Amino acid sequence: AVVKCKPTSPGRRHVVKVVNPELHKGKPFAPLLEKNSKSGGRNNNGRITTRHIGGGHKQAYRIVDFKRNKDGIPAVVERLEYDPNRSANIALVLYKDGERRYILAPKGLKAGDQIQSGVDAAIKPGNTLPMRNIPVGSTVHNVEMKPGKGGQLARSAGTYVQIVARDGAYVTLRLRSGEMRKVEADCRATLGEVGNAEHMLRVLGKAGAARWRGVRPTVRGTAMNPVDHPHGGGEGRNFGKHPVTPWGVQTKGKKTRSNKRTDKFIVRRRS
Amino acid sequence: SLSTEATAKIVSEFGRDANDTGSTEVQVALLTAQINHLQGHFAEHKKDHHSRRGLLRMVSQRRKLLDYLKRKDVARYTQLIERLGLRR
Amino acid sequence: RKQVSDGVAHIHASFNNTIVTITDRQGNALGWATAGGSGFRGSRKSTPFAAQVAAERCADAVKEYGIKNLEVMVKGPGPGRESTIRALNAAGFRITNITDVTPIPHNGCRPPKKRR
Amino acid sequence: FCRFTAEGVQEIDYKDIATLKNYITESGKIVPSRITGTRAKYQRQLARAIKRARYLSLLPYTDRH
Amino acid sequence: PVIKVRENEPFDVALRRFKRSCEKAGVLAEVRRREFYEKPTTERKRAKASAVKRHAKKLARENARRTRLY
Amino acid sequence: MRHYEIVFMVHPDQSEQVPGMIERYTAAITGAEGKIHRLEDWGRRQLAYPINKLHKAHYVLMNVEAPQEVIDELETTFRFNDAVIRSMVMRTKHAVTEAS
RNA sequence: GCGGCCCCCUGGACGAAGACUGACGCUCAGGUGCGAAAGCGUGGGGAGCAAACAGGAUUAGAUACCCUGGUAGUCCACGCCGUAAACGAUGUCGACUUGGAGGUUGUGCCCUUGAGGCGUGGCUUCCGGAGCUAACGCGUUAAGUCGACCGCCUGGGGAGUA
Ligand SMILES: [Mg+2]
Ligand SMILES: [Mg+2]
Ligand SMILES: [Mg+2]
Ligand SMILES: [Mg+2]
Ligand SMILES: [Mg+2]
Ligand SMILES: [Mg+2]
Ligand SMILES: [Mg+2]
Ligand SMILES: [Mg+2]
Ligand SMILES: [Mg+2]
Ligand SMILES: [Mg+2]
Ligand SMILES: [Mg+2]
Ligand SMILES: [Mg+2]
Ligand SMILES: [Mg+2]
Ligand SMILES: [Mg+2]
Ligand SMILES: [Mg+2]
Ligand SMILES: [Mg+2]
Ligand SMILES: [Mg+2]
Ligand SMILES: [Mg+2]
Repeated sequence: AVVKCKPTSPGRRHVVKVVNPELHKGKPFAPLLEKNSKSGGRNNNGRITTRHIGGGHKQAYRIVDFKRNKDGIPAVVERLEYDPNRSANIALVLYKDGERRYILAPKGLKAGDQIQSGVDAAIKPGNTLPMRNIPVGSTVHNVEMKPGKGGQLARSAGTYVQIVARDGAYVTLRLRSGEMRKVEADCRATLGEVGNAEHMLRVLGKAGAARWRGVRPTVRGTAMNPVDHPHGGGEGRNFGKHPVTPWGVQTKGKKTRSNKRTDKFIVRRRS
Repeated sequence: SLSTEATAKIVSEFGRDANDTGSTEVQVALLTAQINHLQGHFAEHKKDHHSRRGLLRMVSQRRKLLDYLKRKDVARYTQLIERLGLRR
Repeated sequence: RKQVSDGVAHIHASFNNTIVTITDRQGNALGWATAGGSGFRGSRKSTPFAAQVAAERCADAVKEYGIKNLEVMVKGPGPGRESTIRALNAAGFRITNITDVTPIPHNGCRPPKKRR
Repeated sequence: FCRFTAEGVQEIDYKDIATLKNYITESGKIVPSRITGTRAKYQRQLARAIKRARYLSLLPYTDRH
Repeated sequence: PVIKVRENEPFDVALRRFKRSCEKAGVLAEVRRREFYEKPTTERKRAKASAVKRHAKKLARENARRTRLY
Repeated sequence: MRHYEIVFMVHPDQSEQVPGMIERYTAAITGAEGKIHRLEDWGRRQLAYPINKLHKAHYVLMNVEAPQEVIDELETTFRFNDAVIRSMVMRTKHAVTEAS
C-alpha cells in the first residue's frame, strides 16, 4: 500500500513507501540461510568491472527453490517473508513429509494456501507443471529455458509471461520485454504471476535512500576531462560529440546483440 | 434480499403476534437485517452508486420510524435499540 | 496454361472504380482488369459502362486457361455491380451461382467522420 | 399473422429450431415484428431465443460463413 | 444474398432474382449508412423526425379525406 | 437449490468419451444432494457454422438442479477439458422432456 | 444515462386478494451525495477514428471547408474536476375539472365455445373542449381552479467581469 510520507523534513518530502502488513515480522528460517559477502564490482584481478557498486546494508542469501522438482507431495504456505536479494517477497512452504523450502510468491498467495508440483498438478495460481500441460494463452511465471535448468524468465516482482501458441515440441512465449521466444515444451513453468506488483510505485526521496542499497554516485561524462572520458573537455558545457560509452562504442541507438547460435529461438525481436 | 424464511422469522421474534407485520419494532428490525446485509455487498462493489440509493433510503426510513417510536413510547424505544444494537 | 475448368469471378465494385479478378476455385488469381486502367481515367470509370469494358477485358487473359464455367462474387456497392455480371455471359461463360460477399460489421469498427 | 406465439400460450425456448427458422430471413436476420405480427411481449422472447441458439451454432449468424 | 442458378433458366431471370435478394436484404442501404459516422444525437433527431412526418402525413390524408375539392 | 440447463458440445472424435463423462458429471451433481431431471443425449449434429473447423459436434443436455457452489466447479471442468467446446449454463426452473 | 449472449451480487416499480402498524406525513436554508463530454495525475493498452501537426488542392489570401497521413485523446484501474441548449428552456407533494385515437405492462367476468366482448389499474405518444395567455400555444402527464414549502427575477451594456 503506497503511503506518502509527510514532509516533516526536506528529504522526507517526497518519500513514498510500499508497506505490506502480511509479511512475517520476525527472523527468517535459519537452515535455509547462507553467507553473502559483497564485492563492489571487483573480479579476480581486483579491478572494478561494473561501476557504481559499493557499500550498502549487509544481507544474507535465502536459498530459494527454483527447480520445484518435488512432484506430488502437497504443500502449505506458512508465511510471507521479505527477501533482500530479490524484488519479490518469498514464501515459506511446508511439504507433507516435513520439509520446508522457499518459493517466489505469486500475486494471489497467502498463508494457508495449498500448492503442489508435478505433471498431475491442477491449474491454479502457484501450482507448477510442465508447459506441455498448461493451456495455451495462460499467464505463467518462473519459466525455464532448458528442461531442469531451474527457472529464468519472469522472476521479478509483478512479472509474467504469456503462452501464445504451442507448436509441436516447442512453445512460443510472449516474454515481458515484448519478445516472442520458442522454448522446449518440457520446461516447467509455475502458473500465476509474481507478487509485489507495487514495487514500481516506491520512490526513494533522498540520496542516501539509494546509497544504502549499494549504488554509488554516477558521474556524467561531460563533467570529466578529455583523458578520462570520450565526452570530456570543454570550457563551459560543450558536448559536440555523438554520445558514446566511456570505452568508445556508441550508445543511444546502436544495437549490440550478437549470438548467432540462439537466433533460432527468437521468433520476433523486441518491439 | 431477506428471503421469505429469513423475513418471516424476524416477524415472529419482534412481533407481538405471529402474524403482526408492520409494528414499528418489526419494521425497524426488518430494515436492520438488510442494512446489516448490504455491508458486505458494498465493501466489494464500491462503485455501485445506483444500489446505494436504495441503501440510503432503507437507512433514512428506519431513522424516521425510530423518532416516531421514541416519542410515542420511550420505554419501548430504549429497549429496541439495545436488543438490536444501534444509535451510534 | 493448366487449362482450368471451373473458375470464380471476383468483382470489387466501389464508388470510384471496378476491379475484376478471375480466380480458380482454390483462390489463385489468373488475370484481372480494372476500369481506370482501361482508358477511363477520371469521372468516367465510376460509370457502369467502364465496368462492362473491364469485364470483357478480364474475360480475356484467361483465353489460354480455357475457362468455361464461372461463379460471380460481387463485392461492395457502386455502379459496376450488375452491368459487369452480364458482360461475363457475353463472353460465353456459364454462371454457376451468384454470391454477394460484402463486408458488413456488426457495429464494430468506427467509420470516418462526415464530409461537409 | 399475429396468432403465432399468442395462441397456445407458451414461453419460447431455443431448442425448437423448426419454429425459429420461420422467423429469420434467408440471411439469418431476424424478421421485424411489423412484417410477422408477433406481439411485443413475445418478440423480445423470440429475439433473445434466436441470439441464444446462434451461440450454440444451431442457427447461422449469416448466410456466408 | 446467395442464389444458386437452378436448371434451365434464361440469364436475365436469374440475375433479376439475385437483385431482388439484395433489395430484400437491404445490403445497399446498409453500406450507405455505414460510410460516415452519424453522431448519436443526430440519429435520435433523425429518427424522431422520421416518425413525426410519418404520423403527420397519416393524419393529413384522413383530415383531407373528408373534404370535397370541387 | 437453483435449477440449471447445462448444455455442452464435445469433440466429434470423442463421441465414445461422452458416456464416460456424462455419468461423472451426474455423479458430481448428485454427490452434493443435487437432483437431475432431463438427461437427453442429442447425438451427433452438423454445425450451422464451423467452430475451430469441426463441422460436427456431439450435444448433451443435463437439466440439473444443483447448489450454486457445485456448478462453478463444474464449469471449470468444462473449460480445462480439451474435448468440451461451447458449454452453456442457463438458469431456469421447472420442466422436462423437450426437443426430441 | 443505460442495447450481443451467460453466470454471481443488488436497488426500484407495478398488479389481484388479504393481514398488520395507526398520522409514523409534505417541503426544506445551510450540509451531504450522485452528476454527459472535454480536461488533469499515476500505471497499463492502442485495432478504428481523430484536436495539434505535415504535405496536396481550392482561393485574390485559405495558418478552414475537400484529399492523403497523423500525436494527445477516445479504452481499463484508482483518484481529481463539478460544468452543458445538464431542455418538456416548465421545482416537489396533494385535491378538483368535458372527450377521442393509439403504444406498453398487469388483472376480473362471460358463448376462449374460433384471430372474442365487457371492465379496472401503472407508465406513455398524438389531436382537441371549457378555461388560461401578449400571442404562439398548454389543455386530467395543464401553462385550468386551489393548498404547503423552497429557489430565483426587478431596463441594456460594462459582467456572470474585477
Ligand atoms: Mg542517474
Ligand atoms: Mg572539469
Ligand atoms: Mg579521447
Ligand atoms: Mg559556451
Ligand atoms: Mg555549438
Ligand atoms: Mg473518404
Ligand atoms: Mg443547498
Ligand atoms: Mg472523460
Ligand atoms: Mg488519462
Ligand atoms: Mg497513459
Ligand atoms: Mg482528416
Ligand atoms: Mg449553469
Ligand atoms: Mg440531456
Ligand atoms: Mg434551466
Ligand atoms: Mg425531497
Ligand atoms: Mg393539445
Ligand atoms: Mg468568474
Ligand atoms: Mg462559463
